[PDB]
Order: sequence, then C-alpha cells, then structure tokens
Amino acid sequence: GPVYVSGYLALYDRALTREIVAAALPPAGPLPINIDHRPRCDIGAVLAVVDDDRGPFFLGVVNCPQLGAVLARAVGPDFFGDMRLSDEERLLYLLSNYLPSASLSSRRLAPGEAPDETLFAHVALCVIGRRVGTIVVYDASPEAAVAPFRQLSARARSELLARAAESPDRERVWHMSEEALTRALLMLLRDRWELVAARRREAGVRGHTYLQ
Repeated sequence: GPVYVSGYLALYDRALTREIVAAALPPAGPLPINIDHRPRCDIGAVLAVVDDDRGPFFLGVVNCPQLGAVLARAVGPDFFGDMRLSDEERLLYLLSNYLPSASLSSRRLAPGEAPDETLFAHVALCVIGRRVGTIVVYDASPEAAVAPFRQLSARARSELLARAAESPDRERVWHMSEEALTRALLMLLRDRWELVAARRREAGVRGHTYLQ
C-alpha cells in the first residue's frame, strides 16, 4: 500500500520568493516524485502543494512495490534486530533513514521570462550523502505525515488535505525494475546523520518512531 511524505520545499525567510511561488501554484499538472532527479525512476507523486506563511509545503504519495525490498538490501541483513514489523513499517523506517530529504526541481528561466504554472517539474527524494536537501517526514497516512509540522497554518493544513484527498494520483502504483532501483540507490553516513538530525530540529520536527 501507499505511504506518505511531507515537508517545506523552501522557507520564505530562510531561490524562491513569495512572488515566484504565487506565480507557480497550483502546478499545470501533477508533479512526479523520483529518486535524485533520475527519470524512469518515478516512485510517487505530489498530491498537493500549498503556500503556507512560512513556505511552500507539499504532501506526496510513495507507492512502488519494489522499493522496500531494494532498500532493505542496501541496508543489509542485520538492520532491524529483534523488531517485529510489517512491510509498510519497515519501509517507513528505511525511507526515514535513507531518503531523509527532498529537492524541488525548478526550471531555469531565461532572463526576460516570467514564472508560471510549468515552473515546478518534480520533487526528487534524496538519498543520503554529500548533500542533503530539505527535510521531509514519512508516515502511514497523510494526516500523520503532516502532523509533525506544528507551525503549518490551519488554513494551509486543511487546504492541503482537501486537495490531496481528491488527487487523481492518490491510488496509483509505480512499478520500477530492481535493476533501475538498484542503480538509483548506491563514515560519510554518520556525519550526514548529525546534519539531518540538526535540520530536523531546526524545522520543529521531532518523534520517537521514525523521527528522533
């Protein structure tokens, strides 16, 4: 089944000003979600983007049956210990630990060219490494995936769930070959995890299950 992802794509007062985001929303078509900007590597879709006071904020669906297996193999045999967990839960831990950030693709415009509905192309989910994007949260339902962002306005929150519940992409399934996903997902960890823990706290996002 599907799992869900959310985050601020950018923060107005930290590339993206209020004016630009206004000109870009809502997008001219739905935005795919992919791994590290690789096409032929779509795993989901942005169900909605709102223009919250702090920044543009998305809610997305991930739903690629092959993904959990390939992730589980990356991480290798010993990762979960004694823990008794469903496939859904395993994947959420794996997403939370190996794809903890995202990266909006915006079209570079020529000078002279005014931002519009086609500006935003897609949201890459970013594999942990040299460079970490904007922090995201994963969970089993849309409400749970948005819940840790306590600063999200109520206006933007309902609007985002309302929009998301009528996305034509809510029920899709994205199939990926194992070979495709395997290329996508290949000390440097320990360091990057401190950064990610840091950016999580900076963003107000705290948990015990998938977040810390």
